Amino acid sequence: IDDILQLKDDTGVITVTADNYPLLSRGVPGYFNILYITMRMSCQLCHDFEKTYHAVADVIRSQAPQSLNLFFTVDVNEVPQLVKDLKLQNVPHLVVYPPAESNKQSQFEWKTSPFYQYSLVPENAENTLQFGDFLAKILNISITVPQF
Repeated sequence: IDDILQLKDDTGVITVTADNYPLLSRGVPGYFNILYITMRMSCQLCHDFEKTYHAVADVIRSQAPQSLNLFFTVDVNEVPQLVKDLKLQNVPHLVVYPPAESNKQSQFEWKTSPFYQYSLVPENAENTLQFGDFLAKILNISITVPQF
């Protein structure tokens, strides 16, 4: 699965495409999947939380290097299957898939697997603290985001 890990762009975030979706949606054993479902005003919300998302991703990579998490970003306009699969009616969404239970790995997929969803609204679009706290609790890590 070193393949998937090496998909991390310069910011440590993995772009879901219509191609790698079937693969990525099956996740990585033991890895949390943090998935930002976006589209580039809901467009403004999408763009705003992008920065927050990356900020916290960076914080987590930096301060929780051991954490088994993968940050994904998906543009709903690039992978329509994800849209159908996740029954998406709008954007953005930030969902977090816990790793599948070892015994239920094969049945893991973003579309059927339970997930935490971060309440993403304009009021917290730029709140790295709240989002960091959200991931921190899920990832069971203690992080300090520069934000007061």
